[PDB]
Amino acid sequence: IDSVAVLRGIQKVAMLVQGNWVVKSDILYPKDSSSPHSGVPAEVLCRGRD
Amino acid sequence: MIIPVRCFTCGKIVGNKWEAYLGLLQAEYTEGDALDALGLKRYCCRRMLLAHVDLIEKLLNYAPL
Amino acid sequence: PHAAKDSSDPNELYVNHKVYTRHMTWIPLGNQADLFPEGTIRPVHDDIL
Ligand SMILES: [Zn+2]
Repeated sequence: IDSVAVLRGIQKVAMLVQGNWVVKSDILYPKDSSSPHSGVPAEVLCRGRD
Repeated sequence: MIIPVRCFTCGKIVGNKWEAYLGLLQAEYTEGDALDALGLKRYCCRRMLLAHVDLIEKLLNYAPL
Repeated sequence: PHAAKDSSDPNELYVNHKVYTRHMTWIPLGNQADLFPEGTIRPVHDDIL
């Protein structure tokens, strides 16, 4: 698989943190999901993870 | 359910230190040094605070409210 | 009445949600208010949950 293709695929679902790649927050927490411990909306979880 | 006020063996007031132990946990203090700083020399109070499970919030999550 | 939109922490979501022993109020009887000065009859630790 091409490195440019892998890069284009990962840049849309991950971010660069100290040279490493971390998945985006919205990918882990969809819009219809919620916190399994407190029940807060997914937007707040995404903001906190960001 | 909730942290008891008195210790079973001796009887030292320990319910007032539950929130302090939780704060020490949120901090970088470990269980051992946290219990040491809380002033618990004898192991009875250390066990009372360490083996305690916090279920009051789990029950309030089901409370009528 | 005034809290954040999320307010995931109960400390900010609710008020007086932890009934500490400091809420106890000593009600004098007869001449006990005159016998004991204010502040003497109170919980010892004042922080027992
Ligand atoms: Zn004890």
